[PDB]
Amino acid sequence: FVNQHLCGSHLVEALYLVCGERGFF
Amino acid sequence: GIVEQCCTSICSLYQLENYCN
Repeated sequence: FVNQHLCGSHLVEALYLVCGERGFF
Repeated sequence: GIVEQCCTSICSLYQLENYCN
């Protein structure tokens, strides 16, 4: 986890690592 | 929405889960 802002493109890493395997959007 | 949730504040580990599921 992180406690910062993920201003689109970083989300995608914090998104890859969270929902990567299931995909997201 | 998706890129406001966490760039317009920090957001949480569930709030950041709610992209997939």
